[PDB]
Formats: sequence, C-alpha cells, structure tokens
Amino acid sequence: TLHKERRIGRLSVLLLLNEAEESTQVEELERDGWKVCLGKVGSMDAHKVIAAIETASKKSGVIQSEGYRESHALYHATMEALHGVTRGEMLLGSLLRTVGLRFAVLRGNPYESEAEGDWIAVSLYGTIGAPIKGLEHETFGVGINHI
Amino acid sequence: TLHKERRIGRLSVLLLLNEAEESTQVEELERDGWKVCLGKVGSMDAHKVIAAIETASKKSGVIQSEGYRESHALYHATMEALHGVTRGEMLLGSLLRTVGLRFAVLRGNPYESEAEGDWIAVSLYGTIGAPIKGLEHETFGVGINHI
Amino acid sequence: TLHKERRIGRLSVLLLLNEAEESTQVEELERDGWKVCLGKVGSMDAHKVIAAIETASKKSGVIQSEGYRESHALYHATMEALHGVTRGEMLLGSLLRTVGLRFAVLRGNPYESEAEGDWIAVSLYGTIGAPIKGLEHETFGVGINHI
Amino acid sequence: TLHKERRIGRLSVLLLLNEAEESTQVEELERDGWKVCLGKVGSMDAHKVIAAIETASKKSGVIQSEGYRESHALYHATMEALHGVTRGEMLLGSLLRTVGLRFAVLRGNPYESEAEGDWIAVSLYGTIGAPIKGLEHETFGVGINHI
Amino acid sequence: TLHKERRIGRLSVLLLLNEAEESTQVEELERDGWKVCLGKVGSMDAHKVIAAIETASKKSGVIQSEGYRESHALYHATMEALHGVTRGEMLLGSLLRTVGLRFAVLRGNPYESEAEGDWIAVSLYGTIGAPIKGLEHETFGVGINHI
Amino acid sequence: TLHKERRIGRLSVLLLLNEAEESTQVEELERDGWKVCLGKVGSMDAHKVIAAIETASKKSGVIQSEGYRESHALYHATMEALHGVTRGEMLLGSLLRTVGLRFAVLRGNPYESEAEGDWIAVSLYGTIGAPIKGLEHETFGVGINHI
RNA sequence: UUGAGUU
RNA sequence: UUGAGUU
RNA sequence: UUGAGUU
RNA sequence: UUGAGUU
RNA sequence: UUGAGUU
RNA sequence: UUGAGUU
Ligand SMILES: N[C@@H](Cc1c[nH]c[nH+]1)C(=O)O
Ligand SMILES: N[C@@H](Cc1c[nH]c[nH+]1)C(=O)O
Ligand SMILES: N[C@@H](Cc1c[nH]c[nH+]1)C(=O)O
Ligand SMILES: N[C@@H](Cc1c[nH]c[nH+]1)C(=O)O
Ligand SMILES: N[C@@H](Cc1c[nH]c[nH+]1)C(=O)O
Ligand SMILES: N[C@@H](Cc1c[nH]c[nH+]1)C(=O)O
Ligand SMILES: [Mg+2]
Ligand SMILES: [Mg+2]
Ligand SMILES: [Mg+2]
Ligand SMILES: [Mg+2]
Ligand SMILES: [Mg+2]
Ligand SMILES: [Mg+2]
Repeated sequence: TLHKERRIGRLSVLLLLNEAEESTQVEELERDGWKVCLGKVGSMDAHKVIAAIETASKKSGVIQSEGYRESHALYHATMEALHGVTRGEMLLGSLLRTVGLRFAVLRGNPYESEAEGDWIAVSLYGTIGAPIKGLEHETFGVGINHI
Repeated sequence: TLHKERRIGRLSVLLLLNEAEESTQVEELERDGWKVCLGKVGSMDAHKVIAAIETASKKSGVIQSEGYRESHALYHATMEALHGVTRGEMLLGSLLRTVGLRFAVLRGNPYESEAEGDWIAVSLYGTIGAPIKGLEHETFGVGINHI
Repeated sequence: TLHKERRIGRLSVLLLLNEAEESTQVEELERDGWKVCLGKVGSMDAHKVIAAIETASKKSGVIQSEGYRESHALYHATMEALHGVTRGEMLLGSLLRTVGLRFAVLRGNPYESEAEGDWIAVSLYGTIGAPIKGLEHETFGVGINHI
Repeated sequence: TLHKERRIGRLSVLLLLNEAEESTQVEELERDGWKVCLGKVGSMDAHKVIAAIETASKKSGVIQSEGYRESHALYHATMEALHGVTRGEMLLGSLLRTVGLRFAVLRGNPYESEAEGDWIAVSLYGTIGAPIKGLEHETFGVGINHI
Repeated sequence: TLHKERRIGRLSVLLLLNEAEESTQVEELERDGWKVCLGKVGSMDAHKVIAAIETASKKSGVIQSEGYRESHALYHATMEALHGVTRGEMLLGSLLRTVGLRFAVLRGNPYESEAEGDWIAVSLYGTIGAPIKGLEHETFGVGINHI
Repeated sequence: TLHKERRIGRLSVLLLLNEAEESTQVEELERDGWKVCLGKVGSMDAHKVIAAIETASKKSGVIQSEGYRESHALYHATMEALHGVTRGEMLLGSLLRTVGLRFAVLRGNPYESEAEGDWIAVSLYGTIGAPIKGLEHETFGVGINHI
C-alpha cells in the first residue's frame, strides 16, 4: 500500500517541474528522509543521458558508488523513464532527434510498510525534436524500481 | 519556439497532480484559451483507457465529435502517453497487470508563433501493478501531437 | 541478385492494388511459374488475419498443408507484413482499432540464381481505424521470407 | 469516409512502384490538387533516410519549410513508414544491414469531407540486406498522418 | 564480479534442461544455499505463464508471499525471460501461437561480494508454435534481477 | 513432431554451457550428422556480434558461403537470439551496455519427418552490463529458423 | 468516460 | 553528470 | 502453479 | 569471427 | 479464409 | 535529399 504522503513518483515530478529560485524543496525532501539528486543533460546520444543520471546519482549519494546492485536498480529505472521520452524506439540521433532534459532521482520507501524497503524513481522532463532550435515539443518519462 | 507561459505538457501534468478541492485551475486554463478535460479510468484492458479518454474529450468539447482528423490526433497522442505507462509492451491484463489512472487532455497552441496552430497533450498518472490491491507502484505518461 | 522481371514484393503489391474486373494477372503470374493466393479479411483480432492468410495459402496450394517448414516460413512472413500494418504494437482490438484488409501471397524465386530456391511474399492493403466506419486511414504491409 | 478516387496511400505506392520513362503521373496528380515529391536514398543510417525525405519534401513544397507543425506531421509519417521497412527494430547499420530506397511523399485530402483537411503519406520501396550486393530482398513501408 | 561456482543463470538453465529421474540437483542447490523452484505450464495466454511462475515461487518459498518488493522483482525477471520466448511481441494466442514450457526460478547471490545481496533468475524452456501438435519449435528465455 | 534425441535448441545450449577441456561433444554431434560452430565475441556494437557469428558459421561450413538463402536464415536466427540477450531494445553501446558472449550455431533436422529439412539454432550465453568489469549479470538467447 | 484488481 | 541541435 | 493447441 | 568495458 | 467496426 | 553495401 502506497503512503499518500510518500508518493515517490509524484514527488519526483513536482520537484522536477518547479523552477522557484529558492523553494528549498530539496532540503525538505531530505529532511523527510529522501535521498535526492537533480540534474540536467542534453544530447543526441541516449548513453550520455544514462551516464549523466548515473554519475549525478552516485556523486550525490543517492545510490552506492560501489557494487552492482544499486547501479542495476538505477539503470533499469532510467530505461523505464526513457520509454516515456522516446515512445517506441529508444533512439535519438539515429532517428534524427535530440533531447534537452532536466532530471530528478529520488530514493526512499513510498509504502506504509517499512518492509518494502527503498525504491527509486527517475523522472525526466524537457523537449525532444529535430536538431534545429524550436522544432521540438515537450517530453516526459518516469521509471520506478525497487533498490 | 515553445512559449514559456504556454508549455502544454507541463501545464497538463501540473493539473493532473493537484488535489486541491477548490483550485479553479481548470477555469484559469480555460480563461487563457485552453480547452481542458479531466477524468479517471481504471482497467486491465488498454482499450477501455483509450475509450475513456476519447469519450471524455469529445463530451467536454476538447476535440470535435464529428470527422476523423481530431480523433486521429487524439488517438496517437493517447498511444504516446500509454508508452510511458506501459514501458515496452502496450499490454495490461494480458501481462497480468492492471492500471488505475487519472488523466488530463489539454488543447491549445504552446508556441510563440500563432501559425503553429493547436496541439494536444494527453497526460496520465496513477498506479500499475498485479491484480491485488497494494502490489503496485506509480506510473506516468505524456503524449503530445499537433491537431 | 534480384531479377528485374521477378521482383516478388513489387509483383505481389501490384496484384493487390489492382481492381480490374478481368485483368487475368493471376493466370499470367501462374504462367510465369508463380504460386499465387488472393484473399480478404477484416477483424479486430490479429489472429484471425493470420489464420485467414494461412488457410487461403494452404487451400490454394501456395504452401504445403502438411509439415511445419512451409507453415513456419509463412507465419514469419505474415508477422513481418503485420509490422507495416500495425506500426509499433501488433495489436488491434486491444488498442481499440480494427482492420479491413485484402492480401496476396506469392511464392517463387525472385533471384537470378536458381540456387536461391523459393521465397514467399505476404502483402497487405486496406484500412485501419477506430471501430466506427469512416474513422480510418489506409494501411500497408509486406513481409518476405525464404521457403 | 475515404474517397475512392483519392486514396492517398494507394496512389503514393502506385507512383513509387512505376518506372515509365514518361508517365507524367506527377503532373497528373498535381493537376488533381495533390502536392507530390519523389526521391531516392540509400544508407546504413536511418537518420540519412529521414533527412533525405524531409529535405526533398521541403524543397518540392510538399510541406512548409518554416514552422514545426508540418515538419512534425512528416516526421511521424516517416517513422510509421520506416516500421514497414525495418519490421521490429528501427536500426540499419547497427544491425549489420543497409537499405536502398525510392520514396514518394503525397499531400492532400483523401476523404469525401473537405473538413478532413490535408493528410500526408510517405511511401518507401527498395531493398534491405547485408552490406554485400545481392544479399538482399525487397522492403516496403507506408506511413499516413494528418497535416 | 560473478563467482564462477555461483552463476545463477547457467545453474538455472542446467537444472531446467536435465531430465534425470533421480538427479538430486535441487537438494544440491539448496544445500549450497539457493532457493529453488521448478514447474511447468502451457498456454496461449501469457498471463497464465506469469501466474504459474509467481504462484510456484511463492508456494516453494523462493520469494516472500507478503509485500510487493519481491513480487516486483520476480515480475520483471519473468518479463525479461518472456522476451527470449516471444522475440518481439509479448503475445501468444493473439498472434495465433501457443507455448508449452518448463520453468525454473533460482534465488541467491551469484557474486563474490556478499554485499550484492540476493538475485533471482527465471528460466524458461519448451516449445512455441501454431495451435496444432507438431507445428512448433523450441523456445528459451532467461531473466535476471536483483531482489 | 520434434525428435526427442534431436532437439537442436537444447543441444546447442548444452554445448555452449559446457567447459570441459575435452568433451569431444563437437565430434559427437558431427558424427550424428549435425553441422556445428562454436565461437566467442564481446562488444558494445551489436553488428560485431552478428558479424562474428556469420563469419564463424561460414568458415566452419555450417551454412553456404555463397548465395543469400542460408545467410538470410542465419541472420534472422541471430536476430531472434539477440532478443533474449537484449530484452526489449536491440542496442548495446547506445544504451551504455556491453556484452561478452560465447555462441554456438547448430544445423540439422530436429524433426521425426525428414521432409522438414534442415533448421538452424543460434545460441548465446555470457554477460551483459555497464562498461565496467564486474557491473554485469548473465544473459542468454536462442533463435531457431528453417534453412 | 466520470481510478483497476487475486494467479 | 552540472538541459541538446540543422538534413 | 504442477507443459499448450486447429484457422 | 577466434568472450566486451568506465559515464 | 473468401474486407473489420461504436467507447 | 537527387536508391546503400563486405563482417
Ligand atoms: N516529434 C518527434 C521529435 C522530432 C524529430 N524531428 C522532429 N521532431 C518525437 O515525438 O519524438
Ligand atoms: N511492476 C509492473 C507491474 C506489476 C505487475 N505485477 C506486479 N507489478 C510494471 O512496472 O508495470
Ligand atoms: N490511426 C490509428 C488507427 C485508429 C484507431 N483509432 C482511430 N484511428 C493507426 O494509425 O493505426
Ligand atoms: N533479411 C534482413 C536483412 C539482412 C541483413 N543481413 C542479411 N539480410 C531483413 O529482413 O531486414
Ligand atoms: N514460429 C513461431 C511460432 C508459430 C506460430 N505458428 C507457427 N509457428 C515463433 O517463432 O514464435
Ligand atoms: N542490467 C542491464 C545491463 C546494464 C547496463 N548497465 C548496468 N547494467 C541489462 O539487463 O541489460
Ligand atoms: Mg539487468
Ligand atoms: Mg494513424
Ligand atoms: Mg519461429
Ligand atoms: Mg512528436
Ligand atoms: Mg515495475
Ligand atoms: Mg529478411
């Protein structure tokens, strides 16, 4: 059962979709026990998007830098989020398109039961389009996994 | 070029994620010239999700009830939104999973140039999981198309 | 090397797109040594499309009715043709859409070298759309396989 | 309801699958109000195929060179046509295969009702195979979208 | 780093492919600390395959019957295994095909580092084909996930 | 009907999953009439995996070096095997992952009826992961086709 | 169309 | 890793 | 959950 | 073709 | 197998 | 954009 006040997906998205000069939403989430990471990446190569998210998550301490387990969890969460962004073919430059994204990675337990342990949510928001400024529209993606 | 104050995707998602009893965001969006539709649907059949969105959009006047053009635009926008929700296989019951969703459909011009005409965004948010209450996690999907 | 006068794909499509009452293209193709089958099928169930094509092919003698080999070749050729028709998700009714198709199955050697043996082409043409007459557009699909 | 004499998909394919030294089929379609573009492109990179179609369509006046709306419509129509060509994975060189294609882009209203506005069809025909002349078979793809 | 003597994938597959009446490989694996489950299921409905695997895994104690975490891990491992079996479209009956499978689910730590925790492997082996005995060929699938 | 003693899929996998210094399993299969090829390939480019399998199969005489028919059969069998390895997106480096594989290609008739002719099985086993030694897990894939 | 559900 | 780009 | 099936 | 690799 | 259909 | 190519 998901705890209404701990909906990791909704929280990650609301954080990513805000632009307040000083909302202190990060410190607030962290005070509540969440591990948070925010970043931005633009590219015509999906691997660069994946790497940016991984590197930011490890530097911010959202997931362990050592071992495979947590990296495995984050990779699959990122893949799931990329599905929403790419919608069918997980390709960018090869299909003549580019993305400009902001991302958020949140880690914690969104359930009422503490036995559910930690989960991770990767949320993406930005634009996708032809490699010409302006010829683009918005894109979103959210991936959730246990960790 | 997307107009900062008219980002259809971001606006549709923000509307979907708010539970304010008396927010009046719908009237505000409509005042700004947007055509808006909000609804909810849960099912183990993707076709029921698609139908709920189409029916709600036509009843609320977001898209024309007659003709094919606008229905065609809405169908593909819905398909794109479903990619984020299903992440790989656009199947629910056949893969032993069910979804409970809230949706928003927004229609208007998000660009600086009026020549870009109307576009439509279909946003979905809820939970996806096994057919047992509680064995689920959040899911999101956003599809954008010209109309 | 494909023989210019024996392009199985192009020939199957041309046969499918002609509505000439008394064309006699079938007899002409058969005179050239091709095994040909023409049919029609409409449905919201992909399996009914596959079955119609298989049954027609076996009844007309385009592929052997006994054994698995030729049925295996035809099944995969049909799957490839369905990709062009469905474009992403090989689903019809489950995604609230229906198809009305005409199909042609051609069998023979399209290469200059006789050692290439027989190949088979499955071509589909018709309309796909919402379950309401008129809310539809054209669809095409061609699958080619060795047999 | 599709107008029998204005079936954009069938017309685009019949144009592409003809090789008459002088059929004047282009001028005929244009006389009937259709905007037409014909071209050819070969590559192991899908983005080069997409770009060739876009550039030819804009140079021939089939779609507006300015703005995003029409480019958006053409991109998705091209993606749909590529599904028929690639059948599963929208990849060429990465999967050790190459394509040699001829393409046609047709724009106009294929419906009886003028309210349906303009639609666009992208049709592809050629060969796909290993990067060795002769080790190939035919391939086809048709994508249709509103514009 | 995977431990040579604890390769969960290889071990699960070897267990699945052995028909030795009195092999006692299950007891041996359990002696080594692995949690093991073996079963069989045939169907034209993918959801029945998923359900059989889940039910067998929970009854045999390979994964916890309560909570979502472990069920979530098993579901995704099963999905990955199904990719190898279905190869493109995770559909059986809808594409006029049926499967007869034997499955094995193994749980334990395959790495040298104990900090990697438990992982789970779902392996499938059997036949897939038309709904007519004999018109079929073999199929395999292996999915691995952290748990 | 598949012959119990000639299950091409199971045989190819058991061969690949063995590491005996001298099992003479190759000569045994060859004595039984099977054409066999064993190899290994690691890469972040799927095309290199495909090429390694093709080249080894042609050098070992498992398939004809001349003509297209047999190369066509092997290519599609390899594609099917890659589905089990990639599980969703047939991409490696582009999705920031690499594979280290051993492969086996077996050719012969696995059915009781000699009329079924030759079939081919491509089996893959190894590891897939991030481009960092140790951050990986096992992967498997089996593709079967008529030839 | 007005948020689904058990193997 | 500190929001991409022209066929 | 204890290996499916006809167009 | 004679088992890949760091963001 | 002899061209489908309403949320 | 004016039909690609070898492991
Ligand atoms: N509209 C495309 C992006 C794009 C490529 N070229 C133009 N637009 C998408 O939905 O991903
Ligand atoms: N976790 C699945 C849903 C599910 C099915 N069973 C359990 N959970 C998903 O990501 O869609
Ligand atoms: N336009 C859809 C079919 C459809 C469903 N609903 C309306 N139209 C397609 O391209 O397949
Ligand atoms: N036959 C492959 C193309 C190919 C690659 N290598 C040999 N042939 C296809 O259907 O796309
Ligand atoms: N050959 C198909 C199964 C099948 C359906 N009909 C005949 N055979 C596969 O590879 O899945
Ligand atoms: N775990 C991924 C591979 C990977 C990439 N990065 C880390 N691991 C898979 O299943 O393919
Ligand atoms: Mg993995
Ligand atoms: Mg459409
Ligand atoms: Mg098969
Ligand atoms: Mg788009
Ligand atoms: Mg999940
Ligand atoms: Mg082929």
